[PDB]
Parts: sequence; structure tokens; C-alpha cells
Amino acid sequence: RLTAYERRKFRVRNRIKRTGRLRLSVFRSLKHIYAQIIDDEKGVTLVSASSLALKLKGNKTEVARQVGRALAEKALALGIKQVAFDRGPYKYHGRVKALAEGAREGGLEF
Amino acid sequence: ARIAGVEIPRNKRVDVALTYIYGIGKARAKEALEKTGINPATRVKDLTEAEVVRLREYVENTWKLEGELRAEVAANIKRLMDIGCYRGLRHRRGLPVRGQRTRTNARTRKGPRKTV
Amino acid sequence: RFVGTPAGVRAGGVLQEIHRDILVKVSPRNIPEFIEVDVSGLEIGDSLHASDLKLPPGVELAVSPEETIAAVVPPEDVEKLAEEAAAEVAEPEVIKKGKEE
Amino acid sequence: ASEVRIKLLLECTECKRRNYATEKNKRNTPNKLELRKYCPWCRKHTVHREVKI
Amino acid sequence: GSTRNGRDSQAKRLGVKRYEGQVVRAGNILVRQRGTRFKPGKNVGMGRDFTLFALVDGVVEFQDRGRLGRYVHVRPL
Amino acid sequence: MLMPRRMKYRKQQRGRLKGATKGGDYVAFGDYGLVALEPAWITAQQIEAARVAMVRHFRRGGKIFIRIFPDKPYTKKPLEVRMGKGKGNVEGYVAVVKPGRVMFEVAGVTEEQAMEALRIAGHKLPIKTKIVRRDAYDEAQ
Amino acid sequence: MKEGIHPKLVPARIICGCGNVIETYSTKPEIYVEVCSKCHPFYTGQQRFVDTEGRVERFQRRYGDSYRK
Amino acid sequence: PLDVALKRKYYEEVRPELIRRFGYQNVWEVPRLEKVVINQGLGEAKEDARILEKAAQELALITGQKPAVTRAKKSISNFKLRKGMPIGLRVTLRRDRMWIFLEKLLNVALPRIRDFRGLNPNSFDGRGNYNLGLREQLIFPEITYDMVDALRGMDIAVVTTAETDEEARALLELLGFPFRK
RNA sequence: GCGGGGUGGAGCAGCCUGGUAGCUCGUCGGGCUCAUAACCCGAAGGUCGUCGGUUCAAAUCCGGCCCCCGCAACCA
RNA sequence: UCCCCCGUGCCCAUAGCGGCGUGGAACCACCCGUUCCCAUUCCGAACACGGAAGUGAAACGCGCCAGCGCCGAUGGUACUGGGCGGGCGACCGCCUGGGAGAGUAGGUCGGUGCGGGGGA
RNA sequence: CGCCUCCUAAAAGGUAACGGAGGCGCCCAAAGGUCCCCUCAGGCGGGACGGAAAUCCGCCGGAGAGCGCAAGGGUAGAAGG
RNA sequence: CUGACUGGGGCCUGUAGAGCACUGAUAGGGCUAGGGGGCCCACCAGCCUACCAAACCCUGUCAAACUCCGAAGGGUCCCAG
Ligand SMILES: NC(=[NH2+])NCCC[C@H](N)C(=O)O
Ligand SMILES: [Mg+2]
Ligand SMILES: [Mg+2]
Ligand SMILES: [Mg+2]
Ligand SMILES: [Mg+2]
Ligand SMILES: [Mg+2]
Ligand SMILES: [Mg+2]
Ligand SMILES: [Mg+2]
Ligand SMILES: [Mg+2]
Ligand SMILES: [Mg+2]
Ligand SMILES: [Mg+2]
Ligand SMILES: [Mg+2]
Ligand SMILES: [Mg+2]
Ligand SMILES: [Mg+2]
Ligand SMILES: [Mg+2]
Ligand SMILES: [Mg+2]
Ligand SMILES: [Mg+2]
Ligand SMILES: [Mg+2]
Ligand SMILES: [Mg+2]
Ligand SMILES: [Mg+2]
Ligand SMILES: [Mg+2]
Ligand SMILES: [Mg+2]
Ligand SMILES: [Mg+2]
Ligand SMILES: [Mg+2]
Ligand SMILES: [Mg+2]
Ligand SMILES: [Mg+2]
Ligand SMILES: [Mg+2]
Ligand SMILES: [Mg+2]
Ligand SMILES: [Mg+2]
Ligand SMILES: [Mg+2]
Ligand SMILES: [Mg+2]
Ligand SMILES: [Mg+2]
Ligand SMILES: [Mg+2]
Ligand SMILES: [Mg+2]
Ligand SMILES: [Mg+2]
Ligand SMILES: [Mg+2]
Ligand SMILES: [Mg+2]
Ligand SMILES: [Mg+2]
Ligand SMILES: [Mg+2]
Ligand SMILES: [Mg+2]
Ligand SMILES: [Mg+2]
Ligand SMILES: [Mg+2]
Ligand SMILES: [Mg+2]
Ligand SMILES: [Mg+2]
Ligand SMILES: [Mg+2]
Ligand SMILES: [Mg+2]
Ligand SMILES: [Mg+2]
Ligand SMILES: [Mg+2]
Ligand SMILES: [Mg+2]
Ligand SMILES: [Mg+2]
Ligand SMILES: [Mg+2]
Ligand SMILES: [Mg+2]
Ligand SMILES: [Mg+2]
Ligand SMILES: [Mg+2]
Ligand SMILES: [Mg+2]
Ligand SMILES: [Mg+2]
Ligand SMILES: [Mg+2]
Ligand SMILES: [Mg+2]
Ligand SMILES: [Mg+2]
Ligand SMILES: [Mg+2]
Ligand SMILES: [Mg+2]
Ligand SMILES: [Mg+2]
Ligand SMILES: [Mg+2]
Ligand SMILES: [Mg+2]
Ligand SMILES: [Mg+2]
Ligand SMILES: [Mg+2]
Ligand SMILES: [Mg+2]
Ligand SMILES: [Mg+2]
Ligand SMILES: [Mg+2]
Ligand SMILES: [Mg+2]
Ligand SMILES: [Mg+2]
Ligand SMILES: [Mg+2]
Ligand SMILES: [Mg+2]
Ligand SMILES: [Mg+2]
Ligand SMILES: [Mg+2]
Ligand SMILES: [Mg+2]
Ligand SMILES: [Mg+2]
Ligand SMILES: [Mg+2]
Ligand SMILES: [Mg+2]
Ligand SMILES: [Mg+2]
Ligand SMILES: [Mg+2]
Ligand SMILES: [Mg+2]
Ligand SMILES: [Mg+2]
Ligand SMILES: [Mg+2]
Ligand SMILES: [Mg+2]
Ligand SMILES: [Mg+2]
Ligand SMILES: [Mg+2]
Ligand SMILES: [Mg+2]
Ligand SMILES: [Mg+2]
Ligand SMILES: [Mg+2]
Ligand SMILES: [Mg+2]
Ligand SMILES: [Mg+2]
Ligand SMILES: [Mg+2]
Ligand SMILES: [Mg+2]
Ligand SMILES: [Mg+2]
Ligand SMILES: [Mg+2]
Ligand SMILES: [Mg+2]
Ligand SMILES: [Mg+2]
Ligand SMILES: [Zn+2]
Ligand SMILES: [Zn+2]
Repeated sequence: RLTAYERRKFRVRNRIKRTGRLRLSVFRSLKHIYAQIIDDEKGVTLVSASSLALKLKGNKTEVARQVGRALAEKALALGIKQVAFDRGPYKYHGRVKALAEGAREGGLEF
Repeated sequence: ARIAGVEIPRNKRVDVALTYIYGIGKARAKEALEKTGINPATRVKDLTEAEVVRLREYVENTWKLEGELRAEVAANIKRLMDIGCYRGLRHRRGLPVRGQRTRTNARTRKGPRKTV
Repeated sequence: RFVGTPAGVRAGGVLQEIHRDILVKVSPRNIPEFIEVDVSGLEIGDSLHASDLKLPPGVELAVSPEETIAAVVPPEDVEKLAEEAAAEVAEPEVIKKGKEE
Repeated sequence: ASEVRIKLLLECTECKRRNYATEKNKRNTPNKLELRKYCPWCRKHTVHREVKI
Repeated sequence: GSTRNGRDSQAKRLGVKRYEGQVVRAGNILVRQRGTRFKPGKNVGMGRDFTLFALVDGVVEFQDRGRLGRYVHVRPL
Repeated sequence: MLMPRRMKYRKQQRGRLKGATKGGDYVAFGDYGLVALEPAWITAQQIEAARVAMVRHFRRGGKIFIRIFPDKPYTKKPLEVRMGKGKGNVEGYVAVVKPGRVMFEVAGVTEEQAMEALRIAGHKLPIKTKIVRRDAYDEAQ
Repeated sequence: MKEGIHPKLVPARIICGCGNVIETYSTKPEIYVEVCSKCHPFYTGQQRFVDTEGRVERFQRRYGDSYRK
Repeated sequence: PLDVALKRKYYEEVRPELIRRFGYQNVWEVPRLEKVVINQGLGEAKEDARILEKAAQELALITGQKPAVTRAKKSISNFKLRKGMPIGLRVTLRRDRMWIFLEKLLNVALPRIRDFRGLNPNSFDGRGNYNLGLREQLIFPEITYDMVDALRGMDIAVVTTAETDEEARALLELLGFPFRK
């Protein structure tokens, strides 16, 4: 018996894997916001970035943008360039949107 | 639904306006106007809120009205019908109670004629 | 063992022994030779269930207590043949397919 | 198609040529169709109007 | 005496057209079907009538993923 | 007499009568049984006639269990028509019966009373029969 | 909330017929009511209002005990 | 958030009394008011009145909140009802508006009811919620006799975080819900 | 076999186009007459042969079954 | 490499329903507000933002119980590719290779890959 | 008498009979494209007019609903709203 | 040298059999809305049913257009004779 959350999550993710790109998935909790780029072909995380691991500060939006840049910098160093944005159950807006725009600013391709 | 559960007709004289309440005729209307000292000839659209709250408070406390009065009339008949007395039979067949003729007339207790 | 002769049986009825035994969880050392059941109070048409089964020590019911176990039912009668034969049967209707179903 | 469900043409409002054929219900959609379609003559999208077939 | 029956429709010749281990080219039809009995997998697209067709040159593979249904894959060569 | 109250489909292909019974091969209600020895389509007219024989024997008493039901529609074209012009009309219903099935069971009657009633009913049937009583083999099923 | 579609709630004063004033919020600041919880017969314990009768029937005759015995 | 009479009463007199009477080991196990959902099942506005905005305007005064429309989920011959027809209103009052409504309902409306002999005790969900029905909208103070064209009642749903009827019965009576038995 | 019907007590509409049962007669009540017929003024009564189905809803569309009308049943 | 949590897959109910128990340091959650981004066919319920007083009550995670759900042998059997016999038939047997379903015994209140946060 | 669905059809495809059963000769300007949300039938309980069924509240409910129309396949991790 | 046929290997399938989880059928019993019937009432309910019986549960079964299951075989590609 699924929930609007689960279905929303599923529906947008299936759509992403179909295109077969590396996926920049984003979890966003009440305090923190994490992000990993995954190869669903192999079932393997390739590059990580999070507020909790970067010990970052105040405004969650401004924080996100920073973890976004963090992810992109670590990313390009690995040869990863293009990627697909898994917005999960979260509307592309605010914190999540900011994380994306940060990844873009950092030179990530999506 | 001002007093007492019924909203008495405005633009009419206060004595008659009270008769539109269940439990109050012209009689109990002449009473509550002295016992509260209000002019019987004035309109309800001309009543002081003071005159209002007094007439209301008195009438709801001195007499049994609307739903409760209807309740006892019902309760009074319910028992007469239940004890098995003649007064109860006439309430159970809907026939005239007060010893009138039933050969003709009696149209108010029965209802419109059912010809044959 | 259905000990006793039901009153329904005296009226001509028949004791239909639905369960002639019952499923039970129990110790191997604890196996009863049988289990008695009083059917003497059975009328047409009354019945007992596994709930009404009074058990020996150490044996536990493995079926629903709601499970019916025996009943007393009316007997065949030739008087029924005449009225059973007089019962006229209407044709079998059809569950339809398509714009009817 | 039918008596009420008609067939029609779409005429590029700029060069006046007919570029598409389709259908509509003239009881449900009594107004002349307006639709943006790619005109091969003009080589760009253009508003096309319903015109009698 | 007559009947209201007597009709039927042209057989539609549906089913799997390439089985697992078979080499296919880009565009080869793999499964013909009504609805999704098989679902498009790796390197496999689906047409407007649920037709499964190879997206790349390679070899076909089937995998049955339980409650997720059956899937058809083309493995690049 | 015995027939379905309704069905999805009116006419049924004839099928085949190969093999031993599918199930229903053990006593399950009464004390004594009547078992089919060879396959047949047993008509509703026969079943009822076989029943009536038994209740008539018991006069009053006993209980009759009928463990077969005619749900198969029997078809037949009108007299003197030629082949073709569709399938025939339904003229009765039969119960498909393969060797080994307990068709009838009696209960609540003396042994000699059951032996005779099942024998008599046996004569109304278009097949060979065998009378059987409840065993532990039946209990274990 | 959505703007412009909703009635504005402001501090309010519902005045009862017993003189009671209720501090609340409403779409209208002043209201006069004929009754409240503080004077309604069902609320105020069990004010018998006007019918403190006690049935009164059927033994309520006693008119009288003067008959012969 | 506005401090309101009935709300403050919940935390000061109602909250503790319940922890006493039932003995909860956690602060959230205590009964809370979830939401009050007011529904005007109307349907008198089917064909006849496409105009029932008076009732929306009325409910907007009562609850300080504009209701939404409810429409027919399926067509029905007997009610002269085709699928998708607008037959009712429903406003969901939560938080401070939920309190404000109940406060005015408990202190003013329920009393102004004709022959009000107490709310029905047995109208309890079983799952710990309560529902009650009014026959007039004149019961509310904001609605004078002048601004009413025709009578219309409503359904009131009160949802509780309570698991059982008894806990639900307590919370509401403590808040001031009068029952007949 | 092919076509057509079954609806107040009688005889016919309504069906094709789904929602909305109508006309004459008869019937009951009352007028006029000594009374009666005629005549005048009022009113009642059909869940549409059934069983199933389509639909939001069936006298109405569709199917099964009963019954009645008409035509056909040839070369052989 | 071992333990706990947050992510994300895989296997696709031995992983589920119900019952009980346990966890808030950290993480997650509910939670505190609705100024601001954004939002409600009404509702800050949801989505969203800014926060960090509280609580692990709901949720979720981890355990335990076989009442239900799910898995399920071995054995026998039905059926059968192929080879043969029998009956007037409906049908019935033999050899050889394959071999169910039901049921029985029994199993199960998950397993595992990658990445992070914490601990030893 | 052409076309569609199911069975007959003997577990690939195909397979006949005046064999068993139903449909089509339209439709939709949204009933189409995309993006973003939303999840049914039914059952028990609760609620003015309100009824077996109008709208509201709660719990249970893997899909038995829905998908314009026959049937089948499909399908809520949507193709449904 | 690719052929019929054959050895191994993968993949597709819904028949034989069987099953009742879906759609229907179904005998008996249990439990139990609905009627029918009787004592009982009009004042609104009772109560008993050797009556017809819904849904559900149990025992036992039926189906070309039912399938929770499901062979032997069969089709096809690869390597080999
Ligand atoms: N091994 C086999 N394939 N046997 C075939 C079974 C059928 C065969 N006609 C018989 O009666 O036995
Ligand atoms: Mg993996
Ligand atoms: Mg009066
Ligand atoms: Mg007199
Ligand atoms: Mg008299
Ligand atoms: Mg004929
Ligand atoms: Mg024909
Ligand atoms: Mg064909
Ligand atoms: Mg074609
Ligand atoms: Mg053909
Ligand atoms: Mg075909
Ligand atoms: Mg296939
Ligand atoms: Mg496409
Ligand atoms: Mg494989
Ligand atoms: Mg693959
Ligand atoms: Mg025969
Ligand atoms: Mg035949
Ligand atoms: Mg001839
Ligand atoms: Mg023939
Ligand atoms: Mg025939
Ligand atoms: Mg026959
Ligand atoms: Mg048999
Ligand atoms: Mg014989
Ligand atoms: Mg068995
Ligand atoms: Mg609190
Ligand atoms: Mg209750
Ligand atoms: Mg609750
Ligand atoms: Mg008012
Ligand atoms: Mg004919
Ligand atoms: Mg007639
Ligand atoms: Mg006509
Ligand atoms: Mg018409
Ligand atoms: Mg006359
Ligand atoms: Mg004379
Ligand atoms: Mg005359
Ligand atoms: Mg009908
Ligand atoms: Mg419908
Ligand atoms: Mg009908
Ligand atoms: Mg009609
Ligand atoms: Mg007909
Ligand atoms: Mg000639
Ligand atoms: Mg996890
Ligand atoms: Mg659990
Ligand atoms: Mg705890
Ligand atoms: Mg904490
Ligand atoms: Mg703590
Ligand atoms: Mg603001
Ligand atoms: Mg600001
Ligand atoms: Mg805004
Ligand atoms: Mg919030
Ligand atoms: Mg949120
Ligand atoms: Mg907890
Ligand atoms: Mg969560
Ligand atoms: Mg827990
Ligand atoms: Mg264990
Ligand atoms: Mg098994
Ligand atoms: Mg074996
Ligand atoms: Mg052979
Ligand atoms: Mg054999
Ligand atoms: Mg063999
Ligand atoms: Mg062998
Ligand atoms: Mg097995
Ligand atoms: Mg388990
Ligand atoms: Mg994991
Ligand atoms: Mg790890
Ligand atoms: Mg670690
Ligand atoms: Mg054609
Ligand atoms: Mg076929
Ligand atoms: Mg085939
Ligand atoms: Mg087939
Ligand atoms: Mg074949
Ligand atoms: Mg081919
Ligand atoms: Mg739209
Ligand atoms: Mg469409
Ligand atoms: Mg669409
Ligand atoms: Mg519902
Ligand atoms: Mg209800
Ligand atoms: Mg009611
Ligand atoms: Mg209702
Ligand atoms: Mg469906
Ligand atoms: Mg249709
Ligand atoms: Mg060679
Ligand atoms: Mg070759
Ligand atoms: Mg070859
Ligand atoms: Mg080979
Ligand atoms: Mg092979
Ligand atoms: Mg078979
Ligand atoms: Mg079944
Ligand atoms: Mg069973
Ligand atoms: Mg068979
Ligand atoms: Mg079978
Ligand atoms: Mg078949
Ligand atoms: Mg079959
Ligand atoms: Mg299996
Ligand atoms: Mg299985
Ligand atoms: Mg095989
Ligand atoms: Mg082969
Ligand atoms: Mg070779
Ligand atoms: Zn142009
Ligand atoms: Zn007061």
C-alpha cells in the first residue's frame, strides 16, 4: 500500500534511469541535504557531497548551493561531466533547485 | 429566533406579535405587557433592547413554550393512548375525541373524504 | 464417540456425523483412545461444534471452535415425493456476453 | 467521419496555401479552427485556418 | 435453422520474434504483443502498439524480475 | 429435476471420457456408497430416478447424498433434419462420470437397508456399479 | 492563506442577553445574541425554567381523602 | 498565532486533566484536536440553483474561510444528478480557525439551537472522532435574519488524535461539549 | 423458416428519436327525471407478456423464454 | 574488516499482515513558526521556506512470536515423447525416457552490493 | 459474404465446418503534446434535510475500479483523476 | 558443407494432467441480512421455524470461451556430428 511520497519518488526516478545517464540524486532532510552521483548500470555511487560531511552553516538554501559546487568540483576531477538530475520526491525548487544550480555553476553538465 | 425561539413579526403591535408564539394567545400577551411595563400599542420594530430582554426573560421563565409545550401535549396523548382508555382509542384511530357524531362531518379529525 | 441417542432421532430424524474424528495437538504419550460427545440433547435440527467438545488433559484443539461437527437432520419421506414432483422448473437463464452480460 | 463530423483543410494564413487535412465536430466546435502549423512554403510555423474542403 | 455466429478475425501472428542468445541488428523486432507482457529493457525501445524492437546491434537477453515483470535486453557486441 | 440455475454458455463441446475419476473417489458423508465402474454421461432423468428408488425404499428415514450433478448440457438436432445449419438444441443435462466415483451415499439406515437401496438405485443407472462402505482408508483422505 | 478570497478575522465581542460578553474573533466585531452557555437552562446545571412541576399526575390528586372508610 | 479562549483552555485545564484521568507516559499520546471539517451536503443547487454562492458567503462569515465545492463523483437518475455537478461545500478548519469556530460554536451556536437538549453522545466514530449535524445556519451569530434567503444546515466533523471513543469523549466534554447521556 | 404484435376492464396510441404512459369506451361519485336511457359535472384504475443485459435512468435499445397474427413449407 | 544510522540499488513475499519490545548522543522524524521563495479547486494537511524548545507519541529503523499470508521437499501418482499389445466399442494395458498438481514432513517475521555519518 | 475480440487450435506461428459466443462501418479540438501534482472499487463505523446509493469524516482495502464503445491482453512504479 | 535427422546449451509456450486463487456452476452442513409462516400485536415491536434463502465459513465437486498451478513435447538461435 504505497504513499503519494513513494509513488512520486518512483515515478520520477524510473523516468531518469530510462535515459541511462549517471544520476545526481538528492536527499533533503529537515536539517541537512546530501547528494550522490550513481551508476545504476553497476549499482555504484561514484562521487559524494553533503552538508553533514562538509560541516556547513546557516541558511539551508545558501548551504545547498555550496554542497552543489562541492559535488561538481569533486566530480570533474573524476572525469564525470554530464549527469542527470534526480529531483526525487522534491519539487525542483528552493533548497534542491539551489543544489542543482550550484552543481551547474561548478561546471556540471545538466 | 428572538423570543422565545420564534422571531416575532416586526412592524406589528407588540401585543399581537406575541400571539405568533406557540404557547401564547392574546391573553398571555395582555399579561406580559403590564408585568414588564411595556406599551401594547407600539411596534416590535420600535422596542428598546431593554424592553426586549425583559419581555423575553419573563415569558421564557413564566410559561412553557414551543418544543416543550408540544412535548407535554404529545406526552399527555401518548399515555392516554397507552393506558387503553377511550380517549386513547380516539387518538389511535384518529377519530373525533369529544363525543361528536361520526355519521357525517368529522372531516378535520379524519382528513378529506375517501369516497366509495 | 457420539454417546447418547438424540431426541431428533426419536422423532424419526437422522444423525449426520460431520466429523467422525477431530484434529488435535497433543503429546505422543498423551493419545486418547477416543473423545466422547453428548448428542442426546440434539433436536431436528440442532447441532454441536468443536467448541462443545469437552477435552481430556493435555489435548488442544487444532480446528476453529466454530467448526460444526455433527447435526441431526430430517429423514427422507415418500410424502415429500408428490410435492417434490409437483415443483415445476423454469428454464436455465443465460449469463450473457457483450452488450449483455 | 460523418454528417456532423466533417473533414476540412488548413490554409496557411500567410501564403494562403492548404497544407493540412483533418477533421472536427461542427456541432461541438462550430468556430473555424485556428492552429499553428509548419508551412513548407514559408519554411516556418504559421497560423493556419480551417477552410472548406 | 440458421446461426447468428460464423464470424472470427484474421490471426494477428503475435509473440516473441527473437529469442535469447540470438543476434539482432538495430531495429529488429523482438516481441509483438498486446499491452506489455514483456517490457523494454536495456537498449530496447517500445512502439505505439507495444512492439519491442532492438535499439542497437547485439544479442538478446530475457530477465524475469518477479513482480516487476519480464524484460527484454539487447547486449551490445 | 437436477439442472443448473444459469450458466455462462448455453452449449458445450462433447469432450472425452478417458481415465479414472478426477476426484470424489472416497466415501465422505454417509455410511455406504455406490461407485461407478465404467464411464458415462449420466442424465438428470436417471439421477432423479435413482434417487426416488432409494427414498421409496426407506419409506421414511435415512438420508440420501447425491454426489454428482448434471451441469453438462446435452444437445440434439431436431428430428429428420440434415447435417449443418448450426448446433442442435439443449434437450437435457448430464453429469460426466468416470470410473471410480462415489455417486451416491446413504446414511442413518441399517446395513441390509443400505445394501438394497443402493442395489435398486444401481439398476436405474446405465453403468456397472459396486457397493462400498466407509473405511479408514476413506477417513484418511 | 490565499489573498482576497477570504473574510478578514478580527477581534470580536459577542454580547449575550444575560449581559455576558464573549472575547473572541469573527468577521464582525460586534454581535448580540439572545442566549449563551452561561444562561441556557440545559447548561446552567438543570434550571427547571418554568416546569418544576414533578409530573404532576397521576397520584397528584389527593382531592381528597375525605371519602368513606 | 492568536491566543484564543478555547485554545488556552485546552492547554491549561483540558490538557492536564486528561493525563490524570488516563495516565499517559508521553506528551503526544494525549488527545489533540486534529481538524474540524464543515460540510454542506446541499444538492439543492443541482439544476435549480447554479447560484449557491450565498451559502459560500454564509459559510465564509461563519468560519472566516472560503469553502471549496464538492461535485458529483457519478451520475444518478433518482437525485436528478449528472456526473460532475456541483452539489456541496466543504471547508477544512485547522489550527487557530479551528479553535475560533469551536469556541463560538460551543458558547453561542449550540445554545441558540431550537430545543437543544445536548449533543448526541452516541454520534462517536468508534475510532475516536465525532460528527454532529445542524438544521439551520441561523444558529451562528454572524448570520442575522436579514441576510438569509433560505434555510440550510450542515455536517460537522471533528477529528481527534485519540485512539478510542472514551478518550475522545473526554477531550471534547472537557473542552465544553454538552452531552445528553 | 421469414415478418409483425403482447401497455388501465375492452379496443387502439406511445417504441423508430431512452427521462416525459395518451384517445374513445367502460367503471365509481354527484346532477337532470316519477323513474329510466340519453345528456352534464367530477374521479379512480396500467409498475407496459415475462427473465436477463446495456446505460445515470428502459413501455422505449439488446438477448433468452412463453403466447398470439400473417406469409412460406418448392423440384420430390 | 565489525557495530548502529542516512542514502541508493539488487533479489522480488522465506522479504508480507497481525502482536509485542526497543532506539533519539548522532542521523531521521514528528516538531516550532509562516517573515521571505513557494503553495491550498478551502486548509502551511500536502508542497515550500526560515528554524531547533520539545518527543521518539505517529512515522521509520532494529529485534522477538508461526494465528493468517508466503516458500515447500522426499515418496507415490496423473499425464506423456518414443516403442508395443488388448477390446465391437466407450475405452484398457505393457516397455523405455521425461514426470506433474494436490497433499504430507518441513521452511519463513529477510538476504545482499555500492556511498556516506557516527562508534570500536 | 468485409473488418475486430474469445473459444475450437492438439503450451511456437498457422489451421476448417451453415462449429460455440459478441462486436465494427464511429468517435475526441481534447479524449491530443508536455510538465507538475493526485490514486480506485468496495467493506464497517460516524454525520441536518439525505434515501441502498448525492456530499463530508474515520479505519480497512494490490487492485476485484478506471481506461468513450465488443472482447482479450495490458495497466496505480499509470495507460486512471 | 551450409541439408533432413541427431548431441549439448539458452530462450519462447499455457495443452495433457490437476486445481478452485479469479469468472461462473455446484451438493450438503454451519452461521446469518431478506422474505414466507405461526403464537403475537397496531400502540412498535417481539419470539419461534422440520419454510424459500443473500453474503460469509466448512466438507465435496464441475467448466472449450475459468486458471493459484502445469508437464511430456514443440518452436527458434548458437556450437558440433
Ligand atoms: N510412456 C508413454 N508416453 N506412455 C503413453 C501413455 C498413453 C498410452 N496410450 C497408454 O495407454 O499407456
Ligand atoms: Mg548490483
Ligand atoms: Mg400562539
Ligand atoms: Mg357533542
Ligand atoms: Mg359519536
Ligand atoms: Mg423451433
Ligand atoms: Mg443467422
Ligand atoms: Mg487470419
Ligand atoms: Mg486487419
Ligand atoms: Mg481464417
Ligand atoms: Mg483469432
Ligand atoms: Mg510470446
Ligand atoms: Mg512512440
Ligand atoms: Mg539468463
Ligand atoms: Mg542485459
Ligand atoms: Mg446420452
Ligand atoms: Mg451430442
Ligand atoms: Mg429432410
Ligand atoms: Mg450439424
Ligand atoms: Mg446438435
Ligand atoms: Mg436427455
Ligand atoms: Mg466422475
Ligand atoms: Mg446398471
Ligand atoms: Mg482433498
Ligand atoms: Mg504539545
Ligand atoms: Mg458510538
Ligand atoms: Mg481518531
Ligand atoms: Mg442566523
Ligand atoms: Mg426459427
Ligand atoms: Mg388491452
Ligand atoms: Mg412508430
Ligand atoms: Mg422520446
Ligand atoms: Mg355515473
Ligand atoms: Mg307514486
Ligand atoms: Mg340517468
Ligand atoms: Mg429488464
Ligand atoms: Mg451504469
Ligand atoms: Mg431493466
Ligand atoms: Mg419510463
Ligand atoms: Mg423482449
Ligand atoms: Mg417449378
Ligand atoms: Mg536504508
Ligand atoms: Mg509488523
Ligand atoms: Mg518506547
Ligand atoms: Mg533528538
Ligand atoms: Mg533526549
Ligand atoms: Mg506573508
Ligand atoms: Mg525576510
Ligand atoms: Mg504565492
Ligand atoms: Mg508545518
Ligand atoms: Mg514537508
Ligand atoms: Mg513508536
Ligand atoms: Mg519519511
Ligand atoms: Mg514501532
Ligand atoms: Mg523460528
Ligand atoms: Mg505442495
Ligand atoms: Mg516427485
Ligand atoms: Mg503412444
Ligand atoms: Mg495407462
Ligand atoms: Mg512410463
Ligand atoms: Mg523413468
Ligand atoms: Mg508438488
Ligand atoms: Mg513472515
Ligand atoms: Mg540495503
Ligand atoms: Mg557499508
Ligand atoms: Mg561506515
Ligand atoms: Mg471492408
Ligand atoms: Mg489458437
Ligand atoms: Mg496457438
Ligand atoms: Mg490459443
Ligand atoms: Mg502446437
Ligand atoms: Mg512466422
Ligand atoms: Mg485537459
Ligand atoms: Mg482515448
Ligand atoms: Mg489520454
Ligand atoms: Mg468509499
Ligand atoms: Mg453511512
Ligand atoms: Mg437520516
Ligand atoms: Mg449516506
Ligand atoms: Mg480492471
Ligand atoms: Mg457497448
Ligand atoms: Mg558439415
Ligand atoms: Mg542451420
Ligand atoms: Mg541446422
Ligand atoms: Mg536438436
Ligand atoms: Mg531446445
Ligand atoms: Mg482438462
Ligand atoms: Mg471457482
Ligand atoms: Mg479446499
Ligand atoms: Mg475436463
Ligand atoms: Mg475440469
Ligand atoms: Mg481453452
Ligand atoms: Mg483448460
Ligand atoms: Mg509450484
Ligand atoms: Mg508459486
Ligand atoms: Mg520444456
Ligand atoms: Mg526440440
Ligand atoms: Mg555442422
Ligand atoms: Zn505559408
Ligand atoms: Zn447568556
